Amino acid sequence: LKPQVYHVDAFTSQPFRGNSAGVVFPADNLSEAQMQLIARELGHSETAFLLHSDDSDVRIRYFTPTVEVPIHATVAAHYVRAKVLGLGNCTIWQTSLKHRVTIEKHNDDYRISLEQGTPGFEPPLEGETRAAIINALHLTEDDILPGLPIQVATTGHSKVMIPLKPEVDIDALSPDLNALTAISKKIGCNGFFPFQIRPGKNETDGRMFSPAIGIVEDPVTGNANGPMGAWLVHHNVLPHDGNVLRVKGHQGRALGRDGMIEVTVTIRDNQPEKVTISGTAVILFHAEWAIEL
Amino acid sequence: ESTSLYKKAGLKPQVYHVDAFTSQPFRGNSAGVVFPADNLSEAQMQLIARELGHSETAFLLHSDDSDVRIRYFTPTVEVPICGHATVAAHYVRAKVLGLGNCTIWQTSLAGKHRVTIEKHNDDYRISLEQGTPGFEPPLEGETRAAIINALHLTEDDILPGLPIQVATTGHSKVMIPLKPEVDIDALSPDLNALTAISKKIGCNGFFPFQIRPGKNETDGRMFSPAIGIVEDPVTGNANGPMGAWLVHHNVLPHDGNVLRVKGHQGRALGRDGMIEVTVTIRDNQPEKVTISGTAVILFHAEWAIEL
Repeated sequence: LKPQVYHVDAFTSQPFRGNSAGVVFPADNLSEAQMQLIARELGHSETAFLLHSDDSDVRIRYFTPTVEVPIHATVAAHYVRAKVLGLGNCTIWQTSLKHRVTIEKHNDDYRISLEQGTPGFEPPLEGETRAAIINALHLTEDDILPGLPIQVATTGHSKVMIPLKPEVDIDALSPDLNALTAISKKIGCNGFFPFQIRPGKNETDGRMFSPAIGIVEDPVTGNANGPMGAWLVHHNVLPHDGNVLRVKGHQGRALGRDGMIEVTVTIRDNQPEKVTISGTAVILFHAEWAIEL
Repeated sequence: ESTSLYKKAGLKPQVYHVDAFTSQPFRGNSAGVVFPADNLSEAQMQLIARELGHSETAFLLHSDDSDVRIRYFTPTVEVPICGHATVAAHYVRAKVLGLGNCTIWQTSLAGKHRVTIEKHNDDYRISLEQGTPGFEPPLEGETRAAIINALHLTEDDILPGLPIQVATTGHSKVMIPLKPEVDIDALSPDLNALTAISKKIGCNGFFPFQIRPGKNETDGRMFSPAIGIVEDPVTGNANGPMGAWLVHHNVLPHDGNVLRVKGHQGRALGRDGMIEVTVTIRDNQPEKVTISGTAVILFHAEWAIEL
């Protein structure tokens, strides 16, 4: 009933791993300035504030330490909400600046599934742009998965797909961040997602670099892994039954912030129609605010 | 007569989120405090400090040769001791243990420090003794001009008859005395030029400040881009030396025994804070520097995970 603050690691079961987020609940009597102040104070890359909706179950506003942003803190918010309310195996609808969410409960723990936006792809990056991206990661053409493009994919917040051979030491990558930033201005995408596929498995390991927006590396990124799953279907990279492809995306190992996202792609005529991402989380602690508001 | 540590603080570690050098939430200088922290391993402390994301988190331990032992960690490494985190730490402990007015001893990697606790109307003020005051020779010539140019000021903005000068009580800072007419909040330094100057002079922090007319009070800003911190909200390590420097240059009036200065810092950052600097004086030179501050606990809780 009183404002509480939750410190949550999203897309993991292990404390101190995953992608940390704040959740403040309930946030009904906070102004935009108060929410911005709290987000700055907690210092997570994102803090979620959960409120009452008159046409849904929940409205959520997300703030970085400096500015409001859109719909990992989503998984955190709904995990917290499920735990506090004692939610069951149900469907929830989110309004925020109408998004379908599913909650599953196994063993007194929760998994949260978010349906993403329409999959889409931009024309492949070829020639000098391709070579510029490869050189910025300090790789060569021989490091790239043969016959496949470097290419922006999206389910609502676009990312550059960079398909690497399994032989590549993805954890040793240390990109030229200024060069990535210069490329971002030419291609209209701020996030770069090198990833590789585990041999014989519908599983991947990736890293998401986004220096153009001040985030050098994001530990676990739903908006990268979702489009990667769509992309794998679109370029027929992983075997599937033509109906559903499930990929377990791993991210964050080099940061000591290992996380996991399950990506489920619905398939029609061998093209990705819909993408859902799912993950769990762990609450490290929660408290009532000891101060007024 | 026991503090009854585990009765009052509990048997399980709690995290406290504290703003130091202020009584206003969301202002001052934030620090994590973990209390009690006994039996947490070093690896766990480093992970918790990374997780909380403050500039420092302090871990309060039982001590065999003092009232309390404190370990300090940034997000990446253990450090010997930290001013604002020391204030946060002792504020938490005083309030949780229900302490009155006392003088106690703490132990850390930096040795044995005396700490004074004052209680007035259920609130607390913490006082810490800093290291030996010293000064390096004033910066003149190219160096003075380049510091001034890097703040986008001119010679006309510097307080007449006073040097730009490195002062220290343990962690040195460049004192840059400004006229009261200077709009300190609008300063936007050329950060690359400051870093280059830091390399040349062997000092990683710059402290432009001004004196409020007719008062023993100052407003300052601490820029330290050479060590990756562009601006620190409230810095005991700048304000303490400032106090000593004011005595050494006989800038403010005093009774020949003590100078008390209320230092203000962090307004431009939206993180206003206040440090009271007490300088003991002998023959018009600074002998001893003490800083004092309060704090506010935003929230606290036991961990939901097993540690």
